[PDB]
Amino acid sequence: EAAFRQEGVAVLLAVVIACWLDVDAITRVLLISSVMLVMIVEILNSAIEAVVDRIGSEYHELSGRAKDMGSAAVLIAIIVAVITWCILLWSH
Amino acid sequence: TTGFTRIIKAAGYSWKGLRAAWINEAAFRQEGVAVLLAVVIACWLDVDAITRVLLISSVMLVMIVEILNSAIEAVVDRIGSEYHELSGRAKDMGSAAVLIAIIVAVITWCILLWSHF
Amino acid sequence: FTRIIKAAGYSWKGLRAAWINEAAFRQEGVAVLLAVVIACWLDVDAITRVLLISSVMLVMIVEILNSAIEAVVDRIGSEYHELSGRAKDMGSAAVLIAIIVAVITWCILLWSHF
Repeated sequence: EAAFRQEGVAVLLAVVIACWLDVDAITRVLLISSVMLVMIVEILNSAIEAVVDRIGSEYHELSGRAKDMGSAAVLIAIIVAVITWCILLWSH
Repeated sequence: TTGFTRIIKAAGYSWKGLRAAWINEAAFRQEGVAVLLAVVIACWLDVDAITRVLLISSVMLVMIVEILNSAIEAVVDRIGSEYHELSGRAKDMGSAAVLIAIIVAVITWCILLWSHF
Repeated sequence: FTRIIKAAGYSWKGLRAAWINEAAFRQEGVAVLLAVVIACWLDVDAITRVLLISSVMLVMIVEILNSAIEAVVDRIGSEYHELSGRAKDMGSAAVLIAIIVAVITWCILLWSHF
C-alpha cells in the first residue's frame, strides 16, 4: 500500500523524531504511544476494508458506511496525534 | 499535488462517514456529549499538560473505539441482508470493547483527579 | 437508565463469550491483570501508573476487536474459500503493535523510575 507507506513514513519518523529529542520518558511514551495509536487503527481499517471486500459486488449504505466510518476512525486518531503532540510540545 | 489530492479525498470519506456514524445512530451522540464536555472540562480545569492529554486521550479514545463499533455493526448489518440468521457475538463483543475504554477513561480520570485533588 | 443498560448485559454476554469461546485470549488476559496489579504494587507517579495501565489496557481493548473481526469471518468463511484471509492477519498485526508499545512503554517508563 502506497498510502500506508505514506502514513508509515509519517509514523516511523515521528517515533524517531521523539527519540533524538531529549524529553521526559513519560512524554516520549506519550508521543510514541500517540503516533502508534494511529498505526493500530489504520491496520484495523485495512482489516475492515478487507472483510467488506470479501462479500458483495455492489454499493450499499451498509457497505460503504463501514469503509467511511473506518476512514473516519483513522482521522480521529491522527487528530489525537496532532493534538497530543501540540499540547505536549507547547510546554517546551 | 497529485500526492496531496489523495489526502483530501480521505477527509471527505471521513467526514461523510463520521456524519454517517453521527446521524444513523442515536447511541453515538450520547458518548459525544460525554466526550466533548469531558474534553472541554479537561481544558478549562488547570492541570499539567501531560495530565490534560491523559484525561483527553482517555476521553478521546473512548470515542475512537465507538466509531469502530459503528463500522462493525455496519458490516454485520450487511450480512443481515445476505444471510438470514445472525450470531450477534460481533455486536456483543463490539459493545464489550466500548465499555473497557470508558472504564479506562473513568479510571484514568479517577486516578488523575485523585492525585492532583 | 434502561435504554443503554442492555448493552452492559450485551458486554457481559459478549465478554463471557470472549473469555470462554476463545482459549488463546486468556494468555494476554492473564498477562494484563498481572501487569495492572504489578503497576499498582509499584510505588510510582500516578501519571506513570496511568501510562503503564493505559498502555496495557490498550492491548486489551484492541484484542477484543480482533475477536470481533474473527467472529465475522467465521459466519462468512463457514463453507466458502476466502482469498481475503488477511483480515484476521491484519487483526493479529494490530495486537502485536499494542504489545510492542506496552513493552516499549514499560521498558522506557521503568527505565526512568530506576
